[PDB]
Amino acid sequence: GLPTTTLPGSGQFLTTDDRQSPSALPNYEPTPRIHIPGKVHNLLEIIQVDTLIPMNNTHTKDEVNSYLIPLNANRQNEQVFGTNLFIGDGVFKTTLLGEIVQYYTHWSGSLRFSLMYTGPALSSAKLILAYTPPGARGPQDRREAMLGTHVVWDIGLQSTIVMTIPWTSGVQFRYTDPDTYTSAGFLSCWYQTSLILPPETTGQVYLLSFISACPDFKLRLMKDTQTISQTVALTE
Amino acid sequence: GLPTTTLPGSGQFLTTDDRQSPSALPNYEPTPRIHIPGKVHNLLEIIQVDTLIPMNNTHTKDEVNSYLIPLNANRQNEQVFGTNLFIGDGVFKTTLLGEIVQYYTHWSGSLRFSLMYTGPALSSAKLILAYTPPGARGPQDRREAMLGTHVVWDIGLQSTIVMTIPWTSGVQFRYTDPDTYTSAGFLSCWYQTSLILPPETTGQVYLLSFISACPDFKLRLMKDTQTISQTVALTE
Amino acid sequence: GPALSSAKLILAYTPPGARGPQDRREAMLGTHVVWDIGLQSTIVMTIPWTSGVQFRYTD
Amino acid sequence: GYSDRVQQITLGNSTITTQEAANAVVCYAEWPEYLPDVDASDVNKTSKPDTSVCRFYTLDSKTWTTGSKGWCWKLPDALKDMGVFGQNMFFHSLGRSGYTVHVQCNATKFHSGCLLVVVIPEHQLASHEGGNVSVKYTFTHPGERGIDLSSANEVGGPVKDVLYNMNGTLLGNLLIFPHQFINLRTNNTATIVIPYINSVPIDSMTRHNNVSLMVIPIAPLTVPTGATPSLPITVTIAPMCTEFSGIRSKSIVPQ
Amino acid sequence: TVASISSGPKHTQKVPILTANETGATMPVLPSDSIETRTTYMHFNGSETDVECFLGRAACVHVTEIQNKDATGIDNHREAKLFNDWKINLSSLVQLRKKLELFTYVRFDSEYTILATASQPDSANYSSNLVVQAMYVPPGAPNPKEWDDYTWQSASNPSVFFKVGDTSRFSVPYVGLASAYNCFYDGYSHDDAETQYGITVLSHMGSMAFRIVNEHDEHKTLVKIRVYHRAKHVEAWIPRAPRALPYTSIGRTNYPKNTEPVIKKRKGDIKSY
Amino acid sequence: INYYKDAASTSSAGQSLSMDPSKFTEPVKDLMLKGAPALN
Amino acid sequence: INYYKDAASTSSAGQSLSMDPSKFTEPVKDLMLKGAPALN
Ligand SMILES: Cc1cc(CCCCCOc2ccc(C3=NCCO3)cc2)on1
Repeated sequence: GLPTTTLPGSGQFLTTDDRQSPSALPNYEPTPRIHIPGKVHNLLEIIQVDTLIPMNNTHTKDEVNSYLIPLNANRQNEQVFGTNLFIGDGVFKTTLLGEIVQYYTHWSGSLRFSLMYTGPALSSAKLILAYTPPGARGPQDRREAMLGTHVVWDIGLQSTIVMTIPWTSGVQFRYTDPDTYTSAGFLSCWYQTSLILPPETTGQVYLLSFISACPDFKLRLMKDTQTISQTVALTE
Repeated sequence: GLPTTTLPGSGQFLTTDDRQSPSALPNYEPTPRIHIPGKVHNLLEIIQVDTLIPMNNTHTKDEVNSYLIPLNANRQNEQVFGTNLFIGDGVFKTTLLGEIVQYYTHWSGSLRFSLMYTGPALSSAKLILAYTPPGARGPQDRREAMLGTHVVWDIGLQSTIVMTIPWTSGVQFRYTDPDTYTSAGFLSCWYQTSLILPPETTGQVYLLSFISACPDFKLRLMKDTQTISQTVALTE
Repeated sequence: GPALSSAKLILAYTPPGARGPQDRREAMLGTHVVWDIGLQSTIVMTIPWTSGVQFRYTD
Repeated sequence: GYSDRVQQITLGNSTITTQEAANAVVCYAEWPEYLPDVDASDVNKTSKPDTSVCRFYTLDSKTWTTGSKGWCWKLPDALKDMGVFGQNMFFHSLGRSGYTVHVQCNATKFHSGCLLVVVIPEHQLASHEGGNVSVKYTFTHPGERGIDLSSANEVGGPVKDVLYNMNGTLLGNLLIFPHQFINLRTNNTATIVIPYINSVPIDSMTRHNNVSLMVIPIAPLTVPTGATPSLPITVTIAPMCTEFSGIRSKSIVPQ
Repeated sequence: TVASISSGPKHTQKVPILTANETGATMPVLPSDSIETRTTYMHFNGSETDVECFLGRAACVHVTEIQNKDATGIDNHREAKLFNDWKINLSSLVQLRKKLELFTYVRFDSEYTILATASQPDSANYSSNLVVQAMYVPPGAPNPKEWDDYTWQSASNPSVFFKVGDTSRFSVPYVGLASAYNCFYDGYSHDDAETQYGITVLSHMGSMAFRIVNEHDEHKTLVKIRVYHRAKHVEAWIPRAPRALPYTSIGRTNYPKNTEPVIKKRKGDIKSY
Repeated sequence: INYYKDAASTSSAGQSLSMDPSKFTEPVKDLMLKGAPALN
Repeated sequence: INYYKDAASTSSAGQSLSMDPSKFTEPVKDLMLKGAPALN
């Protein structure tokens, strides 16, 4: 008989501990694995695939239309859309990125925001996208917007433009749930010159917008998502 | 005194765990082993010996007669017997194979079904045995039956015919207790030409049928058999 | 057609033994090419020699 | 002078040419291949009809109009009646296949509109009834007709609400599945190569569909002035590396 | 590892930021393709986002309850919660469920922890330590009928006996029939016209059954069982869109009617911040 | 040290440290180079 | 590691991995070859 002493914590059950256990089914042989395409190893692998952002959130019931950012022909100087960058809330929240970020407490890294244009091929347009780093207000006019991170996008044969929100930060991690100290800025978009439709054409054209994370990205300290809850256990 | 921590599960008794225990009889010397023919090591060794199937289940009290499949002289085109292949139920259930399969939850592998003919030596017959893989109904006539796994059996000097139900399956294991998704097919038998008795002879002739497992076979995840129960403890 | 128009046609060869196809579904089950009208103005379909007998009559 | 743009796919006795492609997607970066022995379970030798089943079948055409919500086809169902592919299907106990899907929609440089073409492995649909109402067989086996998301709820059928992918997930995130867009201004076809994806090496072709192909208008169709307000969309699909096993009597399926 | 390299002004014919999303790719664009950057290192590995880590902590998967009371004159033990069972499944409680359904097929060993606590609602005396018996009853095994049937002998079926207030823990290998468990299944068990549709047909992993071994004392004792499940040795294939609407049933994808808009409406314009 | 005989009884697995998003982010048939035109 | 002195006190035995059904499936005196006639 070897002398032992038990410490504080004996008998506790910590849902996060990782130890060995007896197998209830001694000697059982599991089914062989066969090959299946698509294996995922890290959630970091999947948040780099871009998905659509319901940017046009202004509706009243969920609709395919809140994915469409409208553009008006012949407007000059004006603003196309605006949003803050609380990736865990608001427009971002239902996107795959938003949806995964919510399983973690802290995030750090660059984001990739792209816009794909869908107007007739014989039209043309020049837009400016601007990222405003924390510390200033959402820009109120392009002059204000153009003094921060921006890209003049020229609509052409190449249909999409990929803007990166480079990680601009004092503190090396931000909270995924919106927090002030930790806030990330604003994203706005304005006409640089203006949309022009060809003859025989009319109305609004739309941009689709996507979001995905750069390879830069870090997420840490897992927790429970506000995105799902329940009141009684389900049954069959 | 070495510091320890006890984990969740301490003090539990799991009937399936395998550990050391003090011997109550320290130093006792067991009787020497002598040699005995017949040692069994695996249940897989014994389910390869074939045993008779009470195929003729149509009686009302258990009788030697439900082991006998009758054959009629001069019938043409017609059907000799039919059964599904739920090896854990129905005809199969009391056979040694059926009886062991019931100690496990899953089975996979090929089955060997053979028929031994017992009619007078001066008679003759040609039968077709057909295996119908999952997905179609039990065949309704030989034409239907002959399009799946089948063997034309010619009754001769060699008294038995061994049909194999080759493992035909998407999923690599099936349930021993009958389940749909997991179902294995049907087995039917029809006259290929017809039984013919010699002169001075009359009546029905019978086939005996056996079942055993091919060396192919796998059984896993042990459990309790529905084949035995009790209401009070027995006594001497 | 005008350069600013567009079209997609299917050409189908039906080997001997069946009737002239009566609808595209029927037609598309034999030798066929989906032609996409583009910059490249012509499409070349080949009727590959499908035959039991190695020569046919011209009449 | 090769462009990403022009392409030719020849499979069997059938060929497709596109002069306005946008590359092609190969699901999960894997190309269809036959079933290796190391992965095999059923002991039966399989049948590989090759060129008689691995050719292009063009399903009947759809009509995109300003009110369209989107269409959904299931595989191998959509092909259950195409030539010898279909016969093989009803006649063997098990079968396995990959596909090349080519979705076609051409317009002019004055039209606008953008379709999402996506392949969803194991797309289990939801009942519009809620609770635990099931979706009857016939409803998930529309055949070449596919399911029309702008048709009405029916009884025993699935829900046809587009912002929810017919299953409780948002349209916006379908982009995690192999997919390609058809943006009239760019593109005129979409091509996706689908490798066989299952948790078993071979399965039944009638009780289980392993992918739904979905074409969904996202930026509404907008035709030039006084143009007819609609465009046809055509779907052509070719089984590739098909194998059938466990031949017999010929399945009888509901309805 | 560098998180960003140093990059300066650019005036090229080579534009990495113009792409064609119609192709289905997400081109790997970085901050340094469009602004001037400085070197910085990652200092991080992505350890805690590994799927083994993501699915590897215990989650509550089931809460049931049984009572110890005099069974004298009870015609239906099962019905008196003299013992109860559970039709094993991992989709009944929905926190762990959303996590698993981020994948289509999943393969793992399970580690179960079972906590059992007692409650004495009706003012009482001395509680004699109750011992719970959890026994696994796989498909095609004599289901138990009374709280003290021959079934409980469990001569071939793994069972664990632990005390109420304590915890039991053991681990079961991956028992799936196929190579992975289907998180989704767009099929039927056969081609009938009315057979159920979903996985429920696929995932009939049998039920688990609990009972108290103790005979009855003078008062009644409520024992409530909580089963926790931890995946170990995880393998996941084919990512899917996360669950947006609420769940209604074990094993079907169905969402409730007249559900509410899941995308938050702006308080303001598209232009709003 | 494993104290138990069966593999299911061992603790959690250890980090894939595999990580290859290209099956998801770039499943295109003809390779796309960043910087080269998307559609040629 | 055995902690105890007696052999009865050790854990379960380890798989025979013996397996030879012929004493049960083919106890015939003159050897039968599959493929050759049963009765000559
Ligand atoms: C998908 C999916 C995955 C799972 C979990 C399957 C777990 C296998 C069977 O689970 C058990 C549970 C309890 C016991 C047990 N044996 C003695 C006491 O409890 C054995 C196996 O369920 N659905």
